[PDB]
Parts: sequence; C-alpha cells; structure tokens
Amino acid sequence: SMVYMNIMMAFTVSLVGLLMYRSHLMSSLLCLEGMMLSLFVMAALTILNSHFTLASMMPIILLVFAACEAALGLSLLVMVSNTYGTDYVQNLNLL
Amino acid sequence: QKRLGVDLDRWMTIQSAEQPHKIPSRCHAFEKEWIECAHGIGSIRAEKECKIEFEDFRECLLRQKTMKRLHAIRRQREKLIKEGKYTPP
Amino acid sequence: AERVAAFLKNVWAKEPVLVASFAIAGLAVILPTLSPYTKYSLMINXXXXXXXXXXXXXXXXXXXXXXXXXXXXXXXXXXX
Amino acid sequence: MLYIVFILSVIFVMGFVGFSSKPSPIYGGLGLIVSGGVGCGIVLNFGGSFLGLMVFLIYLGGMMVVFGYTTAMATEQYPEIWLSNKAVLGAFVTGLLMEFFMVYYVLKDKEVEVVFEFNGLGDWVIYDTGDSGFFSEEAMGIAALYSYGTWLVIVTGWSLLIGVVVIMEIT
Amino acid sequence: MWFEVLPGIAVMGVCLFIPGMATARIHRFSNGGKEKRVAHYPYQWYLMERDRRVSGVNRSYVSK
Amino acid sequence: EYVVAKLDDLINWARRSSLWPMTFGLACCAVEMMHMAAPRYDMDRFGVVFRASPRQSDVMIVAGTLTNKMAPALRKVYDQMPEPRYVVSMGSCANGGGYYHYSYSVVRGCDRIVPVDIYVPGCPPTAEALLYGILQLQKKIKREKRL
Amino acid sequence: ELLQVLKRGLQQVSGHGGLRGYLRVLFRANDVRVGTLVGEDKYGNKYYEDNKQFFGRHRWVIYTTEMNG
Amino acid sequence: ELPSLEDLKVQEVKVSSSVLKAAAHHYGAQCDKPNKEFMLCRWEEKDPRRCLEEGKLVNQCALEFFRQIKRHCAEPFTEYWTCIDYSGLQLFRRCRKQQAQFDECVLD
Amino acid sequence: NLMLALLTNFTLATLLVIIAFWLPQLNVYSEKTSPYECGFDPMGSARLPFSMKFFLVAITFLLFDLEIALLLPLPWASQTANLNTMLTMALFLIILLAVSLAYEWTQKGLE
Amino acid sequence: MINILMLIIPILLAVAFLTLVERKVLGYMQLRKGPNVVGPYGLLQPIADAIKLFIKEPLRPATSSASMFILAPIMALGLALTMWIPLPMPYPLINMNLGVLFMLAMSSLAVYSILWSGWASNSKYALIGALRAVAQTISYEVTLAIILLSVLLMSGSFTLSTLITTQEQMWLILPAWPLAMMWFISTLAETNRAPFDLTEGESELVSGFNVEYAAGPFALFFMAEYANIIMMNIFTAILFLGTSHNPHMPELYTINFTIKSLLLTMSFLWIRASYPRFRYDQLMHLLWKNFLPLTLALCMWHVSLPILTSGIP
Amino acid sequence: LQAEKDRRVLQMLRENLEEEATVMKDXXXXXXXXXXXXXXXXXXXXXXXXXXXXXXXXXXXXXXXXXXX
Ligand SMILES: NC(=O)c1ccc[n+]([C@@H]2O[C@H](COP(=O)([O-])OP(=O)(O)OC[C@H]3O[C@@H](n4cnc5c(N)ncnc54)[C@H](OP(=O)(O)O)[C@@H]3O)[C@@H](O)[C@H]2O)c1
Ligand code: SF4
Repeated sequence: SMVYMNIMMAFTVSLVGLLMYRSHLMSSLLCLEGMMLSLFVMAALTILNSHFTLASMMPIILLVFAACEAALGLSLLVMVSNTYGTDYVQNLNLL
Repeated sequence: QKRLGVDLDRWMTIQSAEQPHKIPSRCHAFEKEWIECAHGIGSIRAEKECKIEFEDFRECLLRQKTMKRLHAIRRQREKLIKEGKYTPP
Repeated sequence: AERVAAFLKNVWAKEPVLVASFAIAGLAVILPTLSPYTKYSLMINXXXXXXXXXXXXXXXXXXXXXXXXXXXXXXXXXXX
Repeated sequence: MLYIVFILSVIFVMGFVGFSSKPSPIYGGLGLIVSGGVGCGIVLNFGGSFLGLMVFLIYLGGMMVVFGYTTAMATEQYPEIWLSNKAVLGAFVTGLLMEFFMVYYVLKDKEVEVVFEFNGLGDWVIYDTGDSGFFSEEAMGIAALYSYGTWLVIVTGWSLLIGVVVIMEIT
Repeated sequence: MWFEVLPGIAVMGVCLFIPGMATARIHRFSNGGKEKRVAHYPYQWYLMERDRRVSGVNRSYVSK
Repeated sequence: EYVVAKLDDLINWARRSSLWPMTFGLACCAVEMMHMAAPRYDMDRFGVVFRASPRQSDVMIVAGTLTNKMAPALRKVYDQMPEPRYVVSMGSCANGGGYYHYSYSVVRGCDRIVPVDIYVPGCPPTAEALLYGILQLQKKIKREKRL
Repeated sequence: ELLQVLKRGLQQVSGHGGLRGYLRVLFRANDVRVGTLVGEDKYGNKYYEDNKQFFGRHRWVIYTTEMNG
Repeated sequence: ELPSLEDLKVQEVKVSSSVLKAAAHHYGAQCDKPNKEFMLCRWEEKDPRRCLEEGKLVNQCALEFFRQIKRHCAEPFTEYWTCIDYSGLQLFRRCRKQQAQFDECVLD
Repeated sequence: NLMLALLTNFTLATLLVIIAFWLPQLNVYSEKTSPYECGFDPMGSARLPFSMKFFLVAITFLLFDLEIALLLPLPWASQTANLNTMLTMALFLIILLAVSLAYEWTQKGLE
Repeated sequence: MINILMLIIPILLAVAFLTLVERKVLGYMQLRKGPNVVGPYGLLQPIADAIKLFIKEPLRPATSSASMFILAPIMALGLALTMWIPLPMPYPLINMNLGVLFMLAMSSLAVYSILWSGWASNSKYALIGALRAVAQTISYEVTLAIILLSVLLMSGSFTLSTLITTQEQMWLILPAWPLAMMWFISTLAETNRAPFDLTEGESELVSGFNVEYAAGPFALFFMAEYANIIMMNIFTAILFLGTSHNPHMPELYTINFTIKSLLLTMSFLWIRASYPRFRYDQLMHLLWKNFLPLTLALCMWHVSLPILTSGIP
Repeated sequence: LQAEKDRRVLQMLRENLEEEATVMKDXXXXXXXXXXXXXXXXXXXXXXXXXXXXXXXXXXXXXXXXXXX
C-alpha cells in the first residue's frame, strides 16, 4: 500500500545478494538471514493491520525456522575450511 | 491436500475461525461472506458468481479502493493554495 | 538393591549436580497429575473474563436472570 | 514529522545495500545491527512489543555466532572496505539510486512504482487500525499460544532436536 | 577502620539517590496531582485521550 | 589573565592527583616496584593505580637492567605512551648499570634509548626512597602552556 | 561499645586545634591523630610521638610550612 | 452511504472527567436494563445507525446515576475520587481504607 | 517519547568523544604501533584465520536461542487457554532440549 | 524532557564515585589504604580522572580501522546508559509495554562494544582478547533468559512495574532459592569487574577493549563497563528484592531501595578480590555442562507450580 | 463504548461537509453509496478516513504504542 513498497524494495536487493558471489562464502549466510529478516517484517505488518491473533503465532514459528537453515549452513562452512584452507566460491573442484 | 486427515484435526489455518481468546478479526465482516459464497464447489471453480464479494474483500486488506479516493481529496486541498480555503477543525 | 540404591550413590560421588537435574524435573511431571488441586486453577482461568459480556435474547430459558445480584447461571464462589 | 515508520524504512533499505554490494561480514555484519535494530522500530510502531523485540533477541545473538566466523575460517586476509574497491563501490552507487531516487517521486503526488499498486501519501492511513479491543488488546497482545496449533509445537520441537544431532555428524 | 570506608558509601547515598527522587518530584510541575498515568494497553490509553478531550482542552490529565 | 593561569594549574592538578605506572618486570628493581603495591609503603590510590597496557598509562617506570635485546622493545613502548608522558628510571641499572656498565650487552643509563625526567639511585630501591619517585614527579609538574 | 567509639572521634577533633585546626589536619594532612609531642625542632617541625596504634609507627610527626624559602 | 443527522443523539452527552467512571463499579448493578438492551441490539445488528435510539436512553440514564450521588453522600464520594487519581491505576489497591467510608453512606 | 529518550542519551555520549578528540593535540609522530600491549614488531602481520576449538559450542547457541524465544510465551500466554491441554505441550519443548543436551554429552568437542 | 538529563549526569557521577569503592572496599579486603591524599578521604580523585583522561590524553590507533573503533565507545555508552530508561524504580521513564524484554535485548547489544574493539586494530593481537570475550558471554546468554522465565512465570508478566507489587509480604529469594544463587554468576555474563568475569582484565592475557583503545576511548569504556555492574545490582534488587511499595510516600521507597542495591554493589567487588579467573575452557564447563541441566530442571519445576496451585496474573 | 461511536459519527459529518465544499465545479465525486459495493454491513474503519486535516490531532490518535503516555 505504502509502507510495504519500501520493505519489498529491501527484499529485491537481498535477492540479488543471494545470487551474487564474490571471493568468500560468508556473504550468502548473511543474506540468508537478511532475506528472512525482510520476510519477517512483511509478515508482521500484514497480520497486525488486518488483525488475526491466531495467525500472529505463525511468524514466531517462521523466525525459529529462519535460523534453522542458517545454523546448518554456517556449520557446513566449518568443514570446508578443514578440507581446504579458506572458504572460497572461487575454489571448487566438481564439474 | 493429496492425503487428508481423518478424526484428528490440525486446522486453525483459514481466516475467521475460533479465536485465540475472544478477539475478532479486523476484516471479519468480509471474511464471513467469502466462506458463505465459496462453500459450494461450483462457485470458485466458476469464479463468476462470487466476483462481487471477492472485490469487496480486496477493499478490506489492501485498502486500495479507499487509498485512491483519499489521495484525490488530499491533492485538491494542496492544489487550492491562497484561493478557496476552509478549516472547520 | 541392584540399581535403586547401589547406582544412586555413584551419581552423588562423581558429578553430584546430575542428581538434582533428574529429581526436580522428574517431580515436575508426576505432581500435576496426582495432586487434587490442579483442577481448581483451570476453573478461575475460565471464570476471568477478558472480553465484554454478551446479551442473548430470552425465550423460555432456565438459569438466566438480570444483571442485578441474583442466582443465575452459576457465578464463581470458589474460595471467597 | 507526521511520518514515523516511513523515515525508518529508508534506514532499513540503507543497511540492505551492504549485502548485494559485498562489504565483508564485518561492515556487512553492521547491517544486521543498524537496519535490523531500526527494523524492530517498524514492527514496534505498528504494535506488539513482544514480536518487535523478538527480532533483537536472535538477530543479535545469532550474529555473535556469525562474528565467531568473521575472525575465523575464511575472511581473515584483508578487511576489504566498501569505499575502496571499484567493483564494490559501483554496486553501492547504483544501489543508492534504487532507494534515494524513489523517495524523490514520493514528495508531491503518488510515487511511481514497478508494481501495479500506487504508493500515494498515507500519513494517517499508515496505521490503518481502529481501537476496537481494550481489555487484552492487540492481535499481537496475545500472539504466541500453545493451544489451537498443537501440531506446530511438536514439529518445532522435532526440528530443534534434528539439528543438534545432525551437526554432530557433519563435524 | 570504617571511618574512611563510610564516606565512600555516603557519597553513593547522594548520587544514586537522585534518579529515584528526580523522577517522582518532577510530577508536581508536569501534572496536576503528582502522578504520571500508566499506559500498557489501549484501554488505559483511551481513558487519557477522552480526559484531554473533555473540558481539559490543553491539559492531558486533569480532574473535573 | 588570572583565570587562564589557574586553569593551567588545574590541568596539572590531574597529574598531581593520579598517575598510572607500567609493570616493567625487567629485574630485581621490579620486585621493589611490587612493594609500592604492598600495604606498608603504599601509593595505591594515593596517586598510583597498577593496570599495565602502555596505551592507557601516564608514567612508565623502567625497573632494572636494559640490554641490546631490549633496546628496540622499550623504545616503541615509550612511543605507545600518550604524549604527556614521564619516565622514572629507578635503580643503578636504570642509571648506568648496577655493576655492568663496562659489559657487552647492557645499554648504559636508559637515556641512550629513552629520555628520563626523575632518577632514583637506589639498588635495592627502598620503598621509603621509592616514594619520592612519584611525589617529586608531582612536584616537578609546575607550569604548562603560557600562550 | 558503640557509644565509646563515637566519643573517641569527637575527643580527637576537640583536643587537636578546634574547628580551623581540624580542617588543617584533614585537607593538608592525610591521617588525623592526637597524642604526645616532642615539640623542639629546627625551622618549625611539630614531631609527635608516644602512640600505640600499630607496630613500626610513631604518630603523625607533620611537616612545617615554609622551612627555608 | 447515508450518515446520521447533524443534530446528533443525546443532548449534553458524557461525564466531564474520566477515572470517575472507573472508580464506581455500581453502574453495573443500577441502571442495567437500558444498557443491556443497547448491547443486545448492537451484537445482533452491527450497524451503529440502527441502534442509536437505544443508545440515547443509555446516556440519559447515565446523567440520572451521577445526580443521585451528588445529592446524598457527596463528601465520601469526592474523597474516594481524589484517592484514585492521586495514585496511578491501582483501581482498588491502597484505596481500600478510604473505600470503608464509601458504600456505607450509600447503604443508607 | 521513546525516540526522544534514546537519542538524547546517544547524542550526549558521542559529544563526549569530540571533547577528548579535539582538545589534546601537539604532535603525532610515527610512534604508534600495530600490536602494542607487550611490545616488539608484529610477527603475524594483518589477518590470519586462526579458527576452530569452539566451532561446535558456538553453533549450538544459534540453535538453542530459537527455543528459548519459543519458551517466552509461558508467563504471557497462560492466561486464557486451558492449562491441562497446555501442560502436555509446554513441558514438551523443555524435555526435548534436555534430550539434545544428553546427545551433547557423548563427545562434546575440543572445547 | 528533563528526566533523561537528570539520569545521565548524576549517573555518570555514580560511575565516577565507583572508582573510590573499586579501591577502598577492595583495598580493605586486601588490607591496604585506598583514597587518602587527594581529598578529605580521596573524594576529589574520582572527578580528577575526568580532567586527566579526556582533556590531556590524545591517542588514536596506528594501523587502526576506518570509521569503526571510535564507533565502539559510542556503542559502549549509548547502549549501556540507555538501560537506565526501562528501570521501574519508584517511577519509570516511559513504562514499557513489556519491561524485561528491553532489558535483555539491550544488554546483549551492549556486548558489541567489546566485539567491535576486536576490529579496532587490524593486527591479530587485539582480536584474541575479543574471541575470548565471545565465548565468555555467548554461553551465559542462554541461562540469563531461562532463569528470568522461571521468575517471570512465578510472578506477573514481563512488565517491570508488576514486579514491585508482587513482593508485598516476603522476598522472591526464598521461593527461588537455587535461582537466586544463579544470579550472582549469570549477572557476570557481561565484561565486569569480577572473578568469573570475561576477557577485559589483564592478569594472564592482554587487556581486551583497552589495548586497542587510547585513554579517551579507553576511558569511555570504563564509564560503560562499571555502569553495567550497578545495572545488574539494581536489576537483582527488583527481581529478588522488594520489601515494600508505598505509592503515597516515594521517600520511604527511595531510601529502602538504595540500601538493598548498595549491599549488592559491595558484593561484586567482594567477588573480584577473593577468587582467581575461571579460565576460557572451564567457564564453558561451569555452565552448559553442569549448570544448564540444573536451570532447566528448575524451569520445568516453575512451569508446574502455577498449575499445581493458582498463580496467574 | 458509546463514546467511541459518538465521536465516529461526528467525524463522518465533518467529512461530508468538506467533500461538498472542495468538489463543486469540474471533478466528479458523488460520495453516495461509498467505496464498498456491499452497503449492508458498513464498517466504520475510522483510522485512515478519520481526520483529513490538522497534524497535531492526527499524530496523537494514530500512535498509541509510540510515546505511550
Ligand atoms: N617550512 C619549512 O620547513 C622551512 C622552509 C624554508 C626555511 N625554513 C627555515 O628553517 C627554520 C625552521 O624552524 P621551525 O619552523 O621548524 O621552528 P619551530 O617549529 O617554529 O620551533 C621554534 C621554537 O622556538 C620557540 N620560539 C620561536 N620564536 C619565539 C618567540 N618569539 N617567543 C618565544 N618562543 C619562540 C618556539 O617555542 P614555543 O612553541 O614555546 O613558542 C618553538 O618551539 C625557520 O626558522 C625557517 O627560517 C623552514
Ligand atoms: S639496580 Fe640493583 S636492585 Fe635494581 S635491577 Fe639493578 S641490581 Fe637489581
């Protein structure tokens, strides 16, 4: 309507952020929590304006799962450095 | 659902249900109409009979029909500067 | 005793904080099912109104009166 | 002065540019504090202090874990400032043109948008909620509940059991 | 000796004493009746809004 | 005129009030430097608070023998100090070698590396005599900035 | 026990100097104590002694104002 | 849309000050018949335009309630009213000692 | 106002930095060094990974913090809903967290 | 608004006058005389440090970083002094919709002061004191929220105003007997002057958030780090202490509240002098391994209690 | 609850007089039937429509979580 357009514009920048890769792999895991942050604000405004009360529980569940993927991806980042030296998008073997 | 649940239910999904305590929805007046129109199979599949009630439902959450109306009033008040001004408040 | 008294004192000797983690948390599950007081707490929880009262149209109804102090419906009187 | 949320939403996108335009997870790490913390104010002004301050509890705590891998693993070579690199600054300078040039159309009349919906002004319409409820007020006032969504409690409890066991297998 | 220790405590009995009294005694000048109203939820907020509307005019909280 | 002259003494009163030493564990002099923290002869919050770190402190006390291996080390520590800084070379080693002096490794008098303002001559620097090293320091700070 | 402790502090201030004398032994002097004095010294030193207190202590002694120049 | 008349319902409406209404819960017991019928009208028919006529009787009885207290036992009512506004929003806490002076005069 | 309360504290804090920034000035020589604290030239120039040691314990916090946030309804939710239906569900989340920590006992890590 | 300005300037003086107590009480604990020469009892020395460290001391780091570093002492004070606002007191400055949520969120945000000081120096020497400060705080944030929840479910909601009214006859120390003992340890999550503490003091390692900082930023860190000690002492005196309320007379509350807090103010400096540091690895084993199963068992216990016997706000 | 509806009716009549004054000559605005096509329930929704002018009164009515006095 008005406030939604700004946070949708913040989503599009973070969308590019997940599709852009430069040197380190750490940027993606910031953008994974970044994109979930933008979705959380969008969920909070939609539910509260046209009141739900029952469905206001749903973004709290979403916020739990927001870091569920982020914790697993950040733990995968650990094992790549052990096999190599430093985590790099530039450094990959598979074809 | 590809496979539905029997006996045990895990609903509380659709709008205008049994409330958390007693507090009702802001769009509950328009929510009641959509359930009453689309309870039959030949309404949403046809998507012509419930066209009137869906457009009224679009007015509730987005407020886009009221947004363009209130935009015209606020523009005309700003356009009329130093000629024809009224301020009852 | 084989594990009731013989193994219990071994937990007290090495890492004694483990005894409290099982005993206190264990009693937290058993007590709310057997004790005859838990049903009273739910009664007051349902009795306390969050929303405003609703008026219904009366046409041959039992246990329904005016808003004034009279015997109607039930009305909470559980402990003062 | 009439606008409360709209000025905060500008600062919200401001921190988000430092993600597409990669500034390393320290300057890019700041975004989750700067735009994240102001992002709570967007939730708080609409209502519900619980869910508004819930963003503060995790996205700062979980960021410390991310910080535990900024001084670790990969990124410890050069700081890489977003004001130094030509490939990075070029994405930021085009990134600000996606935000600041949009606000130029907001002032006077409705703003031009890529989406079909018009933005308009909306100062008093920014809240778009009546008083209605008084005692135990707000939909967010009684938001989190174990009742009704009993199935949702089990699976959330499952997913937080899986991860602990799973990460142990990876490491 | 405690005759050296106690002036270190007495100096704290003045500076830390300020924020308690400064918040309470300022309610005399700000409001008529030495009280600031608690908001919490819209119910208590609405009572303040109608008070300022009903013949108080400029004042937020006023009796009669 | 009079307010300007008294304000300069007020800034100098802060250095007269408190000065934080550096824990230079350089020799036996450092053991008597620990006796400054010892209750019987104390400067603990009389005007001295031990905290270490060359970046925070105001006064550095060179407590013992310096060698050619230590000459590059101590020099940049003095450079890591904030610009209003005072050096107290305590002991005969700090003044030009206890014995030594004609030795191969020992740098003579600290003044070859870092300039010194207050000298303490005492080998086993008696805590009674050490107390001058801070009290005379405060007395030497008299006037700063005329124009 | 408590009454004698407060009386000991008041007697110490009353004995040495008075009102203006007590402030000179508080602002200029670090520790204030009253007892016996030797008296006779060059320039104008007070030199106090004969106090119990603690081991290796012989009263306030005190330094003179303007000793030589 | 068809809005209500410019003359409006209930002449000289509402009390002058808030908290005064919150201090007296006796408004629930006395004059309930006009209040409940307006409440029954409003839940069945959600429009304020239809049940404004019953709402006129609510405000008219509201003026009749306060005028009875102002005539008989006014001094214990004023002391109870100054007590509730002196504190924040305790409503019944701490002012229970001054509540003993009230109600007892009303019981006459 | 919450905005006026937070900004006045923040503006007073940053103003105190300016006082300590502009007043003390005389000379700035090539004297300041990279490592400091102990002295000598830095053997480890710029930045190097280091890493490890606490990699498992730090990750588990990110996983546990979400559950404590889901425990926050407890004092605020149990007011309108039925207690007997909640009792089975409220404890359920706390029980499973002890199960995950029981799996954390069998080889905790390098920490 | 005058109340905010009347809660920074007298509060900064309380952090200033803390320096007396930090070596007077700690001094007598070690049998040594503290402040004596400067003032009547050294009372002029705490205000002298403000003239000493800010006006004359000039340092800025060598290799440094860009805008960050000097951003960190702004983050130190501007997030720890804001903590005074949600405090219930006799009367709070803008009483929050939920009280303790703002207290827990801004305390974790105050940890960033020691975090951004790691990137203050680009050299690796400073960030070791920062990486140690991560784990010495990250683990203790788990229990800090859990032990709160067991107390909050026992009495009222998150609002700090209700926590004063709930203690009318007896303190909350007696029902929450093991939980009160936990809040002498869990309060020391932030880098505070203590035995448990974090990577801030010297002793073994280099001083964290001090070796990189000057005097002026470094002086601004102490005005924030010691400020958190008073903050935790007041917060314990709300959650566990109370004695009386009295809305009619604020004078009777203000004297009685300060004595309860001051007894706790001495208690942390009592801890600091008495015991050595717990080590980086073994502090992670005190909690998590040993204390986390204990706190959750008591959290399990405090869920059942309002259901067993009626206890709902 | 009546006091809420008393204010909302008075705000509606003020808006009706302002719409007739602004639109007279060229613009087409009927104001009848309103935005909703149902015109049977007629929701109040006085938050976006309530108070068309005056910034000081509108800011206080909209914000309740903000400031919170
Ligand atoms: N720009 C250049 O590098 C350049 C180029 C060409 C030629 N030169 C020549 O090389 C010389 C460089 O010297 P400099 O500029 O480096 O010296 P400087 O930094 O000005 O130092 C001179 C010192 O003498 C003192 N002083 C001078 N005049 C004084 C007075 N009237 N009253 C009191 N104190 C006084 C000052 O003390 P206070 O600070 O306490 O007053 C100051 O510390 C110049 O004389 C110039 O002729 C220089
Ligand atoms: S001067 Fe004497 S006491 Fe001091 S370091 Fe040299 S030998 Fe040791």
